[PDB]
Amino acid sequence: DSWRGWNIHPPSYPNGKALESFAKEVAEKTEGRVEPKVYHNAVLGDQPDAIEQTRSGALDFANFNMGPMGPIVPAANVLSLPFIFKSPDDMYRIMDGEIGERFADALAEKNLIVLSWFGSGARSLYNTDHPVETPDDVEGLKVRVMNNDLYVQMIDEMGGNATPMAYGEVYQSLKTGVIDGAENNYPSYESSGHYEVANYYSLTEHLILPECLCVAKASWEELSEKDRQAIREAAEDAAKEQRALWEEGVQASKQKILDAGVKINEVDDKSAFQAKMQPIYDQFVQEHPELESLVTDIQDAQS
Ligand SMILES: O=C(O)[C@H]1O[C@@H](O)[C@H](O)[C@@H](O)[C@@H]1O
Ligand SMILES: [Cl-]
Ligand SMILES: [Cl-]
Repeated sequence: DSWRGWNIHPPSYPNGKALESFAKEVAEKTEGRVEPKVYHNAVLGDQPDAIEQTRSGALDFANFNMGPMGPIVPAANVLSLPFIFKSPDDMYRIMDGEIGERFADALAEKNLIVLSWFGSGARSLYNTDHPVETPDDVEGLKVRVMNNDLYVQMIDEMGGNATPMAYGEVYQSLKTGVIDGAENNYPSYESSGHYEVANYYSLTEHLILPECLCVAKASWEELSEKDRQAIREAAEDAAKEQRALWEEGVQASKQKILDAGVKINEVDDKSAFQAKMQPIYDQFVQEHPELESLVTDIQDAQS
């Protein structure tokens, strides 16, 4: 069983190393019956297209951010509500409990089998013009977002205007002035080179998104129980590794961007940004009353 897998990041990124460890452990633990290979840098497609190829069984496994999953799996959109998690540690705690299984079940209905959860820190605004200290500083900024309408609503409510765009296109768009900014965690802001062209990083920390390590349902269904169990074990090992590497990477990436002269600032009052997101939550629970208890259960877990 040859398996092809997808990663958007470079091979040396925390997620990349963890997926290479996964591939190696799978081959060993299945005695060569399943032999995964990871293709990095999104060479097999942009994230929405890779999601579709994995759902249809054309790709066997992947590491997907739950952000672009929202338009495909309704429950996953809960994770894209701005500020729904107070910190990465709260996200890990919640996703590692019974609530995380609700999201795995929802993905399975759309042909994706979640084996473990990777972290992706906290996404913050960066731009080419000035520090963002209050929401009014976002006025006039054209900010790239991922492919989920909630992010357009998010930027618009903060005061700016948004444009959905593939991750691979962002560097050149910033360089040429087509966009003024984008938003991401420390390791992506650094790895991608965006920090070289957008020198202001303002810690809005507005999205804390899980990422899955998942397998195509069609590929999963070809396996014996023994090999399913082996691959589960390999994925749990890979997630523990990824999370440890992740924190080391946040530290290393911050040092690199500081050394390069990036201007990092805290926002005056994060609660001022959070208050402006209220209409997004209102509209969401009105549209999706069947998801309301998922939203309130996550909120209640962080009182
Ligand atoms: O902004 C993006 O598109 C990227 O953001 C990173 O944080 C996620 O790890 C990666 O999956 C996304 O493709
Ligand atoms: Cl981060
Ligand atoms: Cl993409």
